[PDB]
Amino acid sequence: GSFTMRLKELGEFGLIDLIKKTLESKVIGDDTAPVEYCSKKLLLTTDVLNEGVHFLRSYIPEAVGWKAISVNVSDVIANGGLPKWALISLNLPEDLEVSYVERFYIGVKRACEFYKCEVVGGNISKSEKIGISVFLVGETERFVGRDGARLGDSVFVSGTLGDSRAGLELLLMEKEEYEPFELALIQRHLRPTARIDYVKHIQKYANASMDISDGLVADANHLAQRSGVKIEILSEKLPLSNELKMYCEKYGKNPIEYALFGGEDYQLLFTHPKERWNPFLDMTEIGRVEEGEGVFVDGKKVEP
Amino acid sequence: QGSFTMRLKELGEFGLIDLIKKTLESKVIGDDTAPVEYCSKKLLLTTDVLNEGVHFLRSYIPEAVGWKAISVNVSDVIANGGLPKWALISLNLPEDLEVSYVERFYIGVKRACEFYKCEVVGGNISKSEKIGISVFLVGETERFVGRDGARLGDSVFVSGTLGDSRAGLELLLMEKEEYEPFELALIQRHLRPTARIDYVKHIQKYANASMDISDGLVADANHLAQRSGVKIEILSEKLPLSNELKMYCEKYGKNPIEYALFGGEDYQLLFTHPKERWNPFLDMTEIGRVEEGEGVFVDGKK
Ligand SMILES: Nc1ncnc2c1ncn2[C@@H]1O[C@H](COP(=O)(O)OP(=O)(O)OP(=O)(O)O)[C@@H](O)[C@H]1O
Ligand SMILES: Nc1ncnc2c1ncn2[C@@H]1O[C@H](COP(=O)(O)OP(=O)(O)OP(=O)(O)O)[C@@H](O)[C@H]1O
Ligand SMILES: [Mg+2]
Ligand SMILES: [Mg+2]
Ligand SMILES: [Mg+2]
Ligand SMILES: [Mg+2]
Ligand SMILES: [Mg+2]
Ligand SMILES: [Mg+2]
Ligand SMILES: [Mg+2]
Ligand SMILES: [Mg+2]
Repeated sequence: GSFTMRLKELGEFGLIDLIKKTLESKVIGDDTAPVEYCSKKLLLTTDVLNEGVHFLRSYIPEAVGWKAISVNVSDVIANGGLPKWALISLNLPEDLEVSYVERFYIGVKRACEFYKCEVVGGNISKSEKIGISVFLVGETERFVGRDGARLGDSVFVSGTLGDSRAGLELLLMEKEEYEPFELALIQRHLRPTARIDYVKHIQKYANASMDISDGLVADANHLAQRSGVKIEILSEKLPLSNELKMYCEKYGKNPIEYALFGGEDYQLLFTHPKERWNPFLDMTEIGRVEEGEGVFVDGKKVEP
Repeated sequence: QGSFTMRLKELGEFGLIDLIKKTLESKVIGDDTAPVEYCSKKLLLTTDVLNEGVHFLRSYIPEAVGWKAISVNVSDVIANGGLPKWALISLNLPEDLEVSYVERFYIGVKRACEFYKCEVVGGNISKSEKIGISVFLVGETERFVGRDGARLGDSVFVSGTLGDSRAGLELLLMEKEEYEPFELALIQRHLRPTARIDYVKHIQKYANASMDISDGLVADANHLAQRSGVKIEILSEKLPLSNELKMYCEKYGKNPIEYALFGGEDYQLLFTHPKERWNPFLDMTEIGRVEEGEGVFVDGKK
């Protein structure tokens, strides 16, 4: 060999840190990048779906299109904004079926119609495997990032956590037949829906907000860090779906571990005083913001 | 049973784009950028990609690839009459890659951004076999200029010179240990293209049709011709040639004319308007005219 520092040694976030320093950037750090424009703040963000990593060519295309758009809107919603325009960059092999690309865009069209945004352009490049890069532009009257959490705030999450991971694992079992609750979980993993119904709430009362893409514990660490505060979470407060409970029962798994470390749930994690709570939304208080460092669960500390 | 279903290779890049447009029932898709009405002005959205093994090699100076990544997207915005504001960079990276490669890439990206007065405000990092670079750029303009506004009688122009980038790449592929100064100037135009940000005002105020030359003059003229519903006629003898290019062709026995017509990645502008709107204080050259009909002609033939 020869020896020279490689990316695998720096870590995804150490690399981002370096990119930030080199660029001498100030906006880099949240789910979206807020820019000043016409008294409002436009929100720019991007996410990727790669074959062999986020999906397989065997997955139903329309669902992949839906997910592509959903995942980006999720970031925009999390920062208190509404999706407006999007571009889709595609890396495609010449052997892929035309109908695959067409069905994918039908799903894209469906999601855009649902979140009320629109794909206005994109790109095409030939490659080995399929690569999907989505760029989304949203807008808000008030940008809500990850460093505004206040001491005393309560910690909330939307819907249930852990579903996506169980669904993924079920997909991996490649079973010949799944029970209904299994199909529900699988569906939650394959076709997530961005919590666009929280936009007004987030844009109005949240001090800090972000979507949960990598898992509660891991994403809360990012939040606690930018806010320069501590966060106490209580296991028995974590919202668990019935299907998740049914899955853990059947496969001898612990529901709590899935709620804490399961990823790609695309729910929200935000903080504010308990009084701002809106019971019309399926939000659940799961912790609080104290002074200090790190993320704690039932008194014990844990990290990524 | 077997498969008799159409695959991409057979449909082609543009045939695929047409399907996507039809499927999305889109009206904006079609130009170098996507103009969207916002706050009384027009925001321009565009994206381009640079993949390892296709557009560049891991052995190319990283900072140059970083400069080019921003430049080709800014060139698109420039072609439709706008100025770059913000950009996102989505990176597909091999975990085995040297961290310095990534840092150097962003150094060139940084330089490009300070030069074109735009800013990279975010992006993405993903694991992959080969390096994949996808940049999203957002510009603004007080007047969008697509590829359909070409009027009859209009004169056809181009900026700078043509065919340099192709000589540059051919030189690069020779993997020589050393190059002559004129050869380096050529390699330079291929590796570090400079977007014609100096033509913004002109394009925004007096162009009927506009776009940048990315795939080559003839190839890109066609997109302009059919998109406007006219036929563009060009005179090869009026094509702008550089000394270094003519220099390269003589030394290697090449036809500099073919390079100006089919050479790609020059990133110069191709626009139309009446001869009268010509600004002598810019390096534009008249290469032909917009006449009624269809298709592209050069010295009579097509
Ligand atoms: N996957 C896609 N989805 C939606 N629109 C697309 C997609 N791919 C390309 N387009 C649109 O097709 C049109 C032409 O794209 P293309 O990349 O060829 O233009 P360009 O960027 O001008 O080309 P070059 O990069 O050679 O200049 C543009 O409007 C582009 O946004
Ligand atoms: N290649 C890059 N260049 C510049 N900034 C980047 C790049 N990649 C990521 N960033 C920025 O680093 C910060 C974190 O990126 P990251 O992908 O973690 O966003 P995210 O919201 O966590 O997405 P996800 O929900 O999928 O985890 C963001 O501000 C992002 O824009
Ligand atoms: Mg996120
Ligand atoms: Mg991301
Ligand atoms: Mg995300
Ligand atoms: Mg992530
Ligand atoms: Mg172009
Ligand atoms: Mg392109
Ligand atoms: Mg382009
Ligand atoms: Mg092209």
